[PDB]
Amino acid sequence: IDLQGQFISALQSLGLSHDLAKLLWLPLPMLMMLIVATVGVLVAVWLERKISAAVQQRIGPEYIGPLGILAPLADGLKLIFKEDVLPANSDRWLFTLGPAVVVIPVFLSYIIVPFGQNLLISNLAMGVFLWIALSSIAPIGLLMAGYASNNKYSLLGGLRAAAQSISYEIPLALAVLAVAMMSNGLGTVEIVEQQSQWNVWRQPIGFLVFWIAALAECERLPFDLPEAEEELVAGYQTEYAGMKFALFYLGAYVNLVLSALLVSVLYFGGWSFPIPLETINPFLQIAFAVLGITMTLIKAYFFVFLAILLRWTVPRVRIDQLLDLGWKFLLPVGLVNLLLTAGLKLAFPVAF
Amino acid sequence: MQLTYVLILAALLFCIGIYGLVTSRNAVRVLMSIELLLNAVNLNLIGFANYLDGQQIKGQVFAVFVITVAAAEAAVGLAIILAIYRNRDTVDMEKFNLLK
Amino acid sequence: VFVLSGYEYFLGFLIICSLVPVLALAASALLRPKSGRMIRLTTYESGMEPIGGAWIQFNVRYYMFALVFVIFDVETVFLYPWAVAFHQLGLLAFIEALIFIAILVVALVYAWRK
Amino acid sequence: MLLKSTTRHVHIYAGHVVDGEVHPDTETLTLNVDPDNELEWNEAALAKVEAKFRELVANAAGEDLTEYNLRRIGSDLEHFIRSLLMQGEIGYNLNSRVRNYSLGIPRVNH
Amino acid sequence: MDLATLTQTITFFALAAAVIIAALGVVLLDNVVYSAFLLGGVFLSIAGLYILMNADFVSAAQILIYVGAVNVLILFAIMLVNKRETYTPVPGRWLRQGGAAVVSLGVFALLTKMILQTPWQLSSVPPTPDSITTIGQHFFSDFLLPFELASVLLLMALIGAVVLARRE
Amino acid sequence: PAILNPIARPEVPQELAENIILTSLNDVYDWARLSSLWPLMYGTACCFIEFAAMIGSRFDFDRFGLVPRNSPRQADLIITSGTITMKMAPALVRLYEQMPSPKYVIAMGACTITGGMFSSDSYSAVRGVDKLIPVDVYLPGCPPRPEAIMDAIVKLRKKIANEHINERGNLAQTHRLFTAKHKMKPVPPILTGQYLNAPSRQAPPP
Amino acid sequence: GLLAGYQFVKDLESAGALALFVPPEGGFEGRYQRRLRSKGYTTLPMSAPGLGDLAAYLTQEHGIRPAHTGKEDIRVYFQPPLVTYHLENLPPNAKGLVLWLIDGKRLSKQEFAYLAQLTQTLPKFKVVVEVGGDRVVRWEPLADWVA
Ligand code: SF4
Repeated sequence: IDLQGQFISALQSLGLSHDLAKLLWLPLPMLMMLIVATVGVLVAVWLERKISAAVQQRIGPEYIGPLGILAPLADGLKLIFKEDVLPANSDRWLFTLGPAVVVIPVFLSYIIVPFGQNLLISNLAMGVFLWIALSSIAPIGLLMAGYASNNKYSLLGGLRAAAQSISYEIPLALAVLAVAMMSNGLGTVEIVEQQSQWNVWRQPIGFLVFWIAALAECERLPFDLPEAEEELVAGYQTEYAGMKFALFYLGAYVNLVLSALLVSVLYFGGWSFPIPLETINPFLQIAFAVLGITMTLIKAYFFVFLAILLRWTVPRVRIDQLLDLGWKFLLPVGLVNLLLTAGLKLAFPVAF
Repeated sequence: MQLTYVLILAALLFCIGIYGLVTSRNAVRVLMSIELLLNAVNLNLIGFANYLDGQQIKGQVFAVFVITVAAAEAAVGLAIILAIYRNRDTVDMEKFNLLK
Repeated sequence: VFVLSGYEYFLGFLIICSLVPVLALAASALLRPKSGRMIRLTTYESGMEPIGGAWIQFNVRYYMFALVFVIFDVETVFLYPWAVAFHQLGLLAFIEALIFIAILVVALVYAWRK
Repeated sequence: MLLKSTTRHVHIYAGHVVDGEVHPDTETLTLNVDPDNELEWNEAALAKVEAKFRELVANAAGEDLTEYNLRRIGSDLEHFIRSLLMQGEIGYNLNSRVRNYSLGIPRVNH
Repeated sequence: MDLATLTQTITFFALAAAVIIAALGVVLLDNVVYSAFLLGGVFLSIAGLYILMNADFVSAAQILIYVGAVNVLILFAIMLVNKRETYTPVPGRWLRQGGAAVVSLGVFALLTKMILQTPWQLSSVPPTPDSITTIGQHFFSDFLLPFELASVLLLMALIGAVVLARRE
Repeated sequence: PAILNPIARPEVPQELAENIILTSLNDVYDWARLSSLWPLMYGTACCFIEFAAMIGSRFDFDRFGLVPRNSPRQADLIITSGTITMKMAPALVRLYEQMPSPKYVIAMGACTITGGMFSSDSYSAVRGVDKLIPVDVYLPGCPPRPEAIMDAIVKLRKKIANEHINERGNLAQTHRLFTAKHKMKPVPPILTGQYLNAPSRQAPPP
Repeated sequence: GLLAGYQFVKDLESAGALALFVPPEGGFEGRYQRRLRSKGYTTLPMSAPGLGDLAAYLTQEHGIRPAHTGKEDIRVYFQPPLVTYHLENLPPNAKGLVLWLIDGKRLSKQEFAYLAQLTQTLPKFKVVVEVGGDRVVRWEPLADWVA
C-alpha cells in the first residue's frame, strides 16, 4: 500500500516542507528493526532456555511469568541495576568501549534483511558484502577487551577470539560469492527475487560452508572457545559485570538471529510459500506481506532451532581441531564450489 | 563538499604521515604512518574519480590495487619486525645504528 | 552529486546504533551502586592473588594465521566484481581468472605443507 | 604480592592505600576494621582498637612476614573486639540489613 | 541552500575532523595501542568519506582489509613487542621533531599552493552508480596485467612472510 | 555490663518514601533482581554434589531464573557449598568481595555455619562462614536434600522483596583504615612453579 | 493484582494479626513488608520453627543453653525478650513493631490465639504469619482462621 507515500502525503497535506517530510519517515523503520531485533534476542534467549531443557527432560523457567516469557526482561533489568567495576590497572576508555565495538555492527547490518519486498530499510547495491565487511570489526573490540584488562587470563583467551573470527570470513565470503554469480549482483532483493518458483538445491555444498562459518562466529558450543567456561572461565568476559556483560550477551544472540535471517534470504527466501507465488489490490497486498513475513520467520526460526540444538549435541574443539576446518575443509571446499558454479554458469547459463 | 578540500585533506594526511615517519621512536609505528600516506593517495584518487573521470571510474580500480599492495607490504614489514625482535629484543629504532 | 541511492539510512542508523550502547549504559549509572573501590578492583586469578611478573610467553601461533588471512582476504576483493560481471563477461575471463585462482591455490598449498 | 588476613570485620594487608588500590610496600600494614558495618563504632572504642593494633605490631613482632603472623594479629583483634562488644562500649548496628549475630546474641550478665 | 547537500557537507567535515584528529592521535600519543585503535578509526572515517565520492565497493573493501585484517595484524605485532616501553630520551628529541614539522609543513603549503592554483576540469556529468560491474569489466579489459601479476605478488608475499617470521 | 552484646538504639531513622509510582517501580526493581539470581559455581565438598544434583533433571533450579555462572563478576549469589578450611578462606573472601555490590549468600551445610562435625577436635576448619562474610540465609544439614536448597532460595527470594530502593546506603563499605610501620623481615616466596625443572628431581645426590 | 496500595497496612492496624496465604515461591509478599516499612513500622522475622512456648521468648526472659561439644560445660545466656527489647530499641518516630513469622504451618492453634490476644495488650506491636497456600496473596484476621 506504499505506506511511505501515504505517510508523506498526509503529512504533506498540512505542510511541513515535503523534503522535511521525506526526512521524517526515516526513524520509523530504523527503530522498527530495533524492535524486532530486541524481540528476536528475547525470543532466542527464551527458546534456548526452554529447548535446552526439553533435550534433558527438564523444565525451564515457569515461575518468572507463565512460561519464562519475562526471563530475559529480568536478566536485562538486573544487569542495568548491577554495579559496574573498573579493575585496578585496566584502561577507562577501552574497557567501556570494547563491547560497544563488538555489538554495534551486528545491529548496523540489519539494513539489508528484507522481511518482505519494499519492507526493509534502504536496499543497498552492496548488501551482503557490507555485512562481510562489518563483521570483521568485532575482533578489534575483542582485542580491546583483552588489552584493557590486567587479567592475563582474559587476554590469553581474547587472542583466540581473533583467531577464529579471523578464520571463518574467507569461506563465509566464498559461499556468498557463489550466490553473487546467480543473482546479477549482491543486493538481498536481487539474491531472492531470483527465486520465483531455491539456491540450496543448486548450492548443496555452499550451504554447509556458510552455515558452519556462521555458527562459528564465537557463538555456539561446537566452538565458542572465547567463552569456554570450562577451559578458562568466560575468557574475555570475566571482568565485565553489569550492563557491559549484557552488551556481549545481546551481541551474541542478535548476531545469531541475523545469521538465521540471512541464511533465509540467501538460500531459501523471505517469501515464496514454495509454490510459484503471485499466480493467484491493497487487501491482497496486505495478505501476501503477512504471508511472506510469516514464512521468513518460519525459516529463521528453524535455523535458530538447529543452531541452538547443535549447542547441546556437539562437544567443543581445542583450537587446532578448530583451525583445521578453516584452510583445510571450508576454504578448499569453498573454492571448489566457486569454481564449480562458475563453470556451470559458463556451460549452463540457464537456471543461474 | 568540493574537490579542493578533499585534495587539501589528503595533503594534510600526507604531511602528518611524514611527521610520524620522521618522529617515530618505535619500528612498528612507522608502518602506521606509511599506511596513512597510502590512504591519502587513495583519497586523492577517489576524488579525481568522482569529479573528473566518472562515467568510467578508473581511479577506484587503482585504489583497489593500492590497498592490496599496501596490505601485502605491511604483512611483510611486520614479518621483518618480528624477526628483528628475536635478536635485538626491542623496537627502539634509534638502536639500529650500525655505522659511525 | 550523489548517485548511491540507498543511503541516508546508513548515516542515521550508524548514529542510532552508536547511541544505543551509550544510552542503555547511561541508563545504568543513574540507578546503580557507586564504586566500592578497595578490593573489588583486584584482578580475578581464581580466588588466589596473581603471582607476579605477569608475562605471556608470546607465540606466532596466532600471528601467522592473521598473515595468511590478510593475503586471502585481499584476494576476495578481486572476486566480487568478477562474480557480479560474470553475466557480461562470459568466456576468456573465466580462463583468465582461473589463473588467478590457481596461483592462489599454489599459495594455499605452500602454507598447508608447512 | 600481598599477604593478607581477611576475617570478618578485620582485613589486614601489607601495602599502602593510595586511592583504593593497595600497592604492597612490605612495610605499611593497613587495616580495614568492619567494612560491612556489622557494628556501630564510636570515636573512643575505635581508637582503642587502633592502639591495640599499634602496640600489637610494634610491641610484639620481630619475626618473618608470613600470613601466619598477620592471621594471628587478626585473631587477637577479633578477640579484642569481642571484649569491647561484651563490655558494652560498641553494639550491633540494628539496621534493616542482614542482622546475623556473628559475635554473640545479647545477654544480661547475671 | 538545500537539505540533501547540507547533510553531505556536515558529514564530510565531521569525518574530516575525525580523520585529522585520529591521525594526530596516531602520531603524537606516546602509547601505541591507542594509536592503533585510532588508526582503525581513521580507516572507518575514510571509508565513510569514499561513500560521499560515489565509491562503495572500495569503501567496503577498506573496511574489510585494512581495519579488518591489517589493523588486527598490527594489534598482534604490537603485543608481540611490548616490554613496558622503557625508552630513555635523547637530547635532540625536540630537534628532529622541529625539522620534520617545518619540512612537513612546507610540503603541505606547497601542495596547497598547487591545489588552489591549477584549473581542474570539473566535468559536469552525473556519475554512474554501478561502480562494481565496471571494475569487473576493467579487470578484464584494461587493467588485466595488474590482476594477473598481483596474483604472484600475493604468492611471493606469503612465501616471504611465512619464511621470515618462522621460529627456527 | 547490664545487657551484653547490645543493640545500639539508632536515630535519624530511615526517611523512607511513600509515593505509589516509586514503590511500584521498587517492586519491579526487586522482582527483577529476584527472579534472575545467577549463582557462582563454588564447590568444595559434597554440598556441591547436591548442588550438582540440584542442577539436574530430577529437579532443576533453572526455573525461577538461576543460571550457574562461572565468574564472580557476572554472579549474584554464593551458595557456599562445602567446608572452609583455613587455607581456602581468603580464596572465598576474594571471591565474595570481588563481586558487584548487590550480592547475596546462602550457607548450605553444617560444615560452613558452625563447622558441623568438624566444629570440634579440628585444627584447620573455619567454624562458621558467618565470620568470613555476611550470610543472608542459613539452611542446615550435612548433605541436605537439594530441594531444601530451593526452600532456602524461596526464603531468600522473600528477603530480596523485603528491600527498598532509597535504602541502598546500607550496601557500601566505610573503610575505617589505618597504617603502621613495622619490622618483620620479609621472606622469599617458596610457592612457585619448579616441580620437575627443579635440580633435585633430576639429581640422585652423591 | 499487579499493583496494590496501602490497604494492607489499614487491615493490619485494624485487626492486629493477619495471616498471609502466599504461594510456595516467596516472591510476592516482601513488598507488603516494604509498604509497612514505608510508614514507620520496623520488622523482625524470627522463623517460628525455633520458637518455644511463645510466652517465654516474647514476654518473659528465658534461658538459652548453647551447644557444648564436650568442651565448655553447660552454660546459660539468658537472652532478653524479643518484644520488650526490640520494642525499646526503636527509633524516635516509630509507629510500632510488627512481627513476621515465615513458617506458620508448623505452629498450632493455641499460639495463634496467643499471638492474636497479644496484639491488644502490649500496644505498639503487630503480628503477621505466612501460612503458605493460595496462588494469590490474600489475607485474613488471625483471630479468625481458628475457631
Ligand atoms: S556439611 Fe555435610 S555435605 Fe556439607 S561439606 Fe560438611 S559433611 Fe559435606
